[PDB]
Amino acid sequence: MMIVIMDNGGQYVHRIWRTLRYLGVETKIIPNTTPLEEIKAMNPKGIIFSGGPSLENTGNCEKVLEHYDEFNVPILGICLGHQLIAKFFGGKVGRGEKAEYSLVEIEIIDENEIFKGLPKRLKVWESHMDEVKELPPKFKILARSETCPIEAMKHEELPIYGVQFHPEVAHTEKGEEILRNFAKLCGE
Ligand SMILES: [Cl-]
Repeated sequence: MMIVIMDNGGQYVHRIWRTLRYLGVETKIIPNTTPLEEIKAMNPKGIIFSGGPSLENTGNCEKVLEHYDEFNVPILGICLGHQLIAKFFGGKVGRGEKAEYSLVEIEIIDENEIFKGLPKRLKVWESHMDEVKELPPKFKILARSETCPIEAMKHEELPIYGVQFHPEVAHTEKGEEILRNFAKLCGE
């Protein structure tokens, strides 16, 4: 399917695209400020809200959520994208303890999907410069780490997913497979 990646300015955005391309998925990176009508014309079968340095630069990602019925496809937020989803849906985001990137062990408490067929525990590449501190209503925790309770989440009714870490970075164990599982929700 056509998976649209909304670029929030993050350093790893091109790795999202290259991973999907390796998997044979049709995908395009677009500016986060792309007008909604132009996004709709791309006929997205899925949308990814990429990482980026700041919640002050999320463009039309919240607008897509506001207009979710016009898209009605799976959405994955990565880091900033996970955080902006959490804020939109009524959770809380705040500064975390460790801003520097590192490999962190997570436990998947609900395989669901993005973690389908994968080990229960994974080492993932991530920062906690910011973090989802309080789960939005109508969401479920999918994964946690020793000190971060909400490493991944999903809406309980809609196919809207968030991960704090970067599956597009190869240091992340099974990162490619997480993105493949998401792509499979979108079709093919
Ligand atoms: Cl990024």
